[PDB]
Amino acid sequence: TWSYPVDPYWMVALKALLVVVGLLTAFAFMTLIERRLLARFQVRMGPNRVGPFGLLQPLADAIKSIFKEDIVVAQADRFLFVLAPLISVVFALLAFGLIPFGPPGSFFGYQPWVINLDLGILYLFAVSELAVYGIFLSGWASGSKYSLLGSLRSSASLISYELGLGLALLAPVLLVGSLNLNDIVNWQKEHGWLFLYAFPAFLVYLIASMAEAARTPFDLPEAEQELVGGYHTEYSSIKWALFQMAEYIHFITASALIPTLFLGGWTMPVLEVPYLWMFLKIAFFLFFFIWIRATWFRLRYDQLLRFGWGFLFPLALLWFLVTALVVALDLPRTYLLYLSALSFLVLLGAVLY
Amino acid sequence: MTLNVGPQHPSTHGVLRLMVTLSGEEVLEVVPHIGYLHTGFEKTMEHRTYLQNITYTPRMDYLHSFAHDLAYALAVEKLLGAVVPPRAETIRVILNELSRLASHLVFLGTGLLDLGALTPFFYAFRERETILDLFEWVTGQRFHHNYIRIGGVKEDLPEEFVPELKKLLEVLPHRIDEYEALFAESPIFYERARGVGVIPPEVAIDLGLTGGSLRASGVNYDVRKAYPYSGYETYTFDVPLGERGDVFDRMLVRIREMRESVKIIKQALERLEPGPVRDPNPQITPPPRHLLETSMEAVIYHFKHYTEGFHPPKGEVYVPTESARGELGYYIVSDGGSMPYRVKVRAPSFVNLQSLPYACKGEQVPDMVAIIASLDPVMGDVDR
Amino acid sequence: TLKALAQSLGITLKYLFSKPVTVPYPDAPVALKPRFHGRHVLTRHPNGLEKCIGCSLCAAACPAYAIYVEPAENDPENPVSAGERYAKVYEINMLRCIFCGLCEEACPTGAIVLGYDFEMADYEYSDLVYGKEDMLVDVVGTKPQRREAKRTGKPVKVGYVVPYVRPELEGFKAPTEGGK
Amino acid sequence: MRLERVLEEARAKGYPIEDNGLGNLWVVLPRERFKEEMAHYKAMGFNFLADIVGLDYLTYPDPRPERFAVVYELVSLPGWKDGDGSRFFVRVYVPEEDPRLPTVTDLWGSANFLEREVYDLFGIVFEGHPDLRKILTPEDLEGHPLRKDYPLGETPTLFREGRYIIPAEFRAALTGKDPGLTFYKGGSRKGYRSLW
Amino acid sequence: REGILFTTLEKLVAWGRSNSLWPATFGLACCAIEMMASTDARNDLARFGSEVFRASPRQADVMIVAGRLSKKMAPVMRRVWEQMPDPKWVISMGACASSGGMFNNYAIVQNVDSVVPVDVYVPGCPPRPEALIYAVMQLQKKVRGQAYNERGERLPPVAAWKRTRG
Amino acid sequence: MVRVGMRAAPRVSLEALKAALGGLKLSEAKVYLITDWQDKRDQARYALLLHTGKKDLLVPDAFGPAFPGGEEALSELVGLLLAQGARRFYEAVVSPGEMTALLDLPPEELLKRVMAIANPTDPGIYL
Ligand SMILES: CC(C)(C)c1ccc(CSc2cnn(C(C)(C)C)c(=O)c2Cl)cc1
Ligand code: SF4
Ligand code: SF4
Ligand code: SF4
Repeated sequence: TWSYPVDPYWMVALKALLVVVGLLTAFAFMTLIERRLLARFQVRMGPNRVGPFGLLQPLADAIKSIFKEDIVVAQADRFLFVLAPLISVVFALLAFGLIPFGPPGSFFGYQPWVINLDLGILYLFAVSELAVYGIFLSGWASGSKYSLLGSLRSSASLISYELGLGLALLAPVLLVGSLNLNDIVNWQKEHGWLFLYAFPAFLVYLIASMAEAARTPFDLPEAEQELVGGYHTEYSSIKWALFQMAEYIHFITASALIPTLFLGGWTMPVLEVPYLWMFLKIAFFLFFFIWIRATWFRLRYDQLLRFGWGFLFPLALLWFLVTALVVALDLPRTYLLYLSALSFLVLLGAVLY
Repeated sequence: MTLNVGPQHPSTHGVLRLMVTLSGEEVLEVVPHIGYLHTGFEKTMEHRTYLQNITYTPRMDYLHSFAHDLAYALAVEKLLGAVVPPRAETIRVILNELSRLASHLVFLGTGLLDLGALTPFFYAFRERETILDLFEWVTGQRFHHNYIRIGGVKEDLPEEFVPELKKLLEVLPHRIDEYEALFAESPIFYERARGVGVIPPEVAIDLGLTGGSLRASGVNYDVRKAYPYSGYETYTFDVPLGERGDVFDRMLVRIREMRESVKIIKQALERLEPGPVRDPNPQITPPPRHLLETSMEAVIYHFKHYTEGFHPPKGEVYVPTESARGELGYYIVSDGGSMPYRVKVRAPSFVNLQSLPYACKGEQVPDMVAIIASLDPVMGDVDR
Repeated sequence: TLKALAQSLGITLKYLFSKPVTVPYPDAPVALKPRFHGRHVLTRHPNGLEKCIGCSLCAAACPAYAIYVEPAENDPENPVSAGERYAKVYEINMLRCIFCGLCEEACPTGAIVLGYDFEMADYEYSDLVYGKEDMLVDVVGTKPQRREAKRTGKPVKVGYVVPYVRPELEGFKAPTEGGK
Repeated sequence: MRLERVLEEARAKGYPIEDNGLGNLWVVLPRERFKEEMAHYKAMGFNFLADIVGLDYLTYPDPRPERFAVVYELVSLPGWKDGDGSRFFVRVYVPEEDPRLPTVTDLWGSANFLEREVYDLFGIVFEGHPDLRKILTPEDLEGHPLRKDYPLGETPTLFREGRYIIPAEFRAALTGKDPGLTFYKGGSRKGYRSLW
Repeated sequence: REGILFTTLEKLVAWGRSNSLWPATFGLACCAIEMMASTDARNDLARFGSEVFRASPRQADVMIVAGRLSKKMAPVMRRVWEQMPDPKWVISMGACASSGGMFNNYAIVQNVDSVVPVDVYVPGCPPRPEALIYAVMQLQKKVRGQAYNERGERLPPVAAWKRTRG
Repeated sequence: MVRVGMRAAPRVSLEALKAALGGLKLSEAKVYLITDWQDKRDQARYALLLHTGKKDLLVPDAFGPAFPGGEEALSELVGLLLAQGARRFYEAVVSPGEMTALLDLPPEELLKRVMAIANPTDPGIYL
């Protein structure tokens, strides 16, 4: 944090609290929007009901969620059963503050972000491991091996693609040379839209984030119509809500980070407005991902693991090695533009056979 | 892992219990457990007049029920030699192919949803509503329609039925071709279905897997060609087949069956000429409703038929038909009374289900779901 | 065959921008066909005499056995049926009724004929045995509907619309094609 | 075609051939010759076993040899290697107090479930079965439903004020042995068949 | 704590439970397809709050008995009903569940109120999907405490509160 | 099969049932509470047929709130059956004209009929 200021600690607590409650209301209204967008996808229309726009159905759902007989299952672990949702939610909420929503002071005085750590992507990676932690831990705590195998699927698949995330994220560091997202964003301001340089890595990051609970491995897994998933099947009132909430926060965190790093996390060449462009790109990634949600099938966690290991990780490490060649020899930056354009043309033109 | 995929869970359509003998993520062998819906149609049917049992016939295989209706009608007719007018028979085959379309729509919606994505459940099922509207037009009922009769059909078609049906016959080919364009060049569904579900035709025959997945194993064995009953002798017909029994070839055959069924609908409706609707033999058909105020004999036959019914000769009978799930038939034993002595149903899904431990043997745990959905089971048929 | 993923995306979007297809019941009335199998009605002649002559054919031909008919003799001074016999008690258990149409097909006077209402859900078993004066053509609505019109002060609103009512339903009050 | 050869084989073996004018054929085999005959039947090429239907002839107006009668359905698929299309039935009577019958599990695995149903619905035990486990009826159910001496178990329909119906005493339709509400049944209601 | 002990709070939570009815899929028979058609793209039970469908019994309050309740499924359903959270409601869908239907025999429970506390009954064969919406609206105003029978009685919000389960 | 108690005497039938029951293990026994009029339990009368598997026990229509204090006896009865390990409770619905003659049929006919017609019941409705 060479060039970025520091708000007072009480302002840090205030901003963190506002971010948490914003994530709450946001994931609720985004559940509404996902329902209605799925509806538009499948002819059937959404809840023209309790709202008008349905925007009061989430409150009814939450009010039912409390008073919903939070039950302590017998034959189950007294402590971990209740404790795991706290992990899954807490270590999901965080890792969102780093994302820059504007230049300093564009928060009506103090700071668009919460924290601007020197080593950011490692923070995101570390707390990303803990979501899988909470998931499979809850899967175990139920004492139902039915859900246990689903929890194991969760951990196995998400961990494979979680490894792939590192080989994806290596490359842009060579260009930026710093591990703080804000320096990367200012770089994206100067040279412009980092993904133009590293589209393949972007893909292997994007696709990796598709495995991280967005959809299509979709062996996340959920109980529905298959070997039941973890983190559910025994929780009643709020803990189940806590798990769904944390998974959706992980979803929006990825859908915000992807524009942040590779594409233009805000930083717009046009109108350079602090918040609106970032929110719009987040919503765009949401529209595409929901398109995928209600448009693509599963990958069964077997073909998914084989695909992650044989395809994503070698490709990502190869791209890192190429970028390292260019950076270590440091003569051009244009060569990467040329090679990335060619790579994108390869991954695209190979389809229309 | 002797894992109990219990009844109805997880969302295992066709309430069923499965004891998956399994170590890991493969499938060693699944021990099925059925009987969770046995209501006793073969028993309760022994206590309803021949006219009434048409109310018991559709509700067993509740997806393609008109095969039940027509098979039972033909068995009883052959037992007492009633003559179905050509217009009645044509309407019967039209409704048969139409319920076939609805059945296959529901089957593929349920399958696609079973593992993978949810969306295409709607569009196909959407058409079902339109089709149901069509049925609601003629039978006044969505399904479980009580329309057919021993002599023929209950009553005539309204003028409003044909236009709605033509509208649907215009939209359906494009719709089905859209689904097929989505499906045939499958990105993952290829790597999901083509390999899975080993169906050696020898074993499918030994277990009698007639439900349209045998022709996926390359056996051209269909009653519509093997045993023509309802005029299929008079229809320009493609009988789809699959090269290797798997999920992919099964599904493609069923889709081409849907298109050919639409073609059969066009063919039958085009040849439609005015006429009568059922065998007027009073022992077989109740008196026309208009002369109830003219003749004593009218009142006698109406009263007796609607209280007692009629008494067919002593004898046993059977007629087979092709359901959306394979060979069907009724073994009907009549004792010369107003109620049948016994009614046994050859339940195609009941014998077809024996191929589950073999089929899902060695397949993956998730694929045990598709390999059930590929079979299209209806447990109202199985438990029965 | 990677193109199919893109094609799937495309068709899903095409249907996304295709907004319409649905009907929001109860806000929009369901279009029912004129032949629908609904709540039984007991019909009256133009003369005002009731059509049921209490012949127990609907009860005998009932494959679910939901029809009970206690008969009685017409009172010539104030007759109720057209013959010498009428139905003193006509109760039908909607929970037993499987909606065949055999009662209509056997009724020689056209008295008992299926109607159209389907909004008949109620809370208690013993309340779901609809009575004669709960199905006569004179009435407008189902039992919970009438009870809500009493406990609400709001008139009965039928949640269905049909192109027309059959001749066999002479008198049956329904929304007809929009003439009103 | 193989049906005609079954005919020329069995008729010399003294097996009666039951036929109605509808096109359905029954071949009655006794208990012993049944097993080896049908082993030969598969050896004759009878791939497909459609039905195994159990029958309780107790309440049939004319008497029959035995109470239970089990009927198998043998077919040859027209579209396979050598497809004739011959389909026919084999009936075998089974004693009331000796519900024995060897299974065709060794020939077809299809009779795995089917025979079990007859052991569920009838007191017939099929010898040589892999597992005779009750298929349809609840595990704690005692007896075999489809045999006439087993009650259907009807429950009255209910109405407002004490008014009820017991269907088995309500049904106006007559079975074969019920003479009817007049002194008797003759004519059409002792059997009626139109002549095409 | 049971959604009670303040005149406004009980109204509020009853409102929430009414429109937030989260169905627990229990498809039994041919009623099931006319149940699902109440969610197809002509007529969706996806507006009132029942879009999502948790097959788990640990997460859904409304149990739609859609089809004939065969006896071998009765005890299983029993535990499935007890495997629901206590704020749960039970609708009996179809004739075969509400009544014995036409299947008056040894095989079927002639009224599902025997094993599970029924909230709402719905005749029909099959009940038109819009009749299923009408039944859930009936249940809606019941759990709000706005429902009266033919005898004038107000019905409790949650049936299955009054049974000494065990 | 034994017959203990008498019609419309809940307390006498109950105490005789306590005495004759003893320490019988009901792990696989079956309890049929036969009644009339499926719906109206508010005035219902109940008879009991207990099939232990090795011997059976009959109590006529002497339980239920239709008799004064019959519900309290029925409560103690279901609590007793639940204590001894019963899990399977059944209710059979017969016509009032049936209930009285049924107790005069031979054991085989009565027992076969009842086990055939039984409806699985939640015992909670009688507590
Ligand atoms: C999510 C929805 C509501 C669509 C859903 C609800 C319930 C189920 C499981 S009940 C069920 C479903 N389909 N079938 C057929 C006839 C298609 C085989 C059955 O026999 C049974 Cl019993 C599945 C999906
Ligand atoms: S429609 Fe209803 S009342 Fe009429 S015969 Fe059928 S079950 Fe009986
Ligand atoms: S059939 Fe018609 S006239 Fe006869 S009793 Fe029934 S309603 Fe009355
Ligand atoms: S009421 Fe009709 S549709 Fe529903 S389960 Fe019974 S037979 Fe099927």
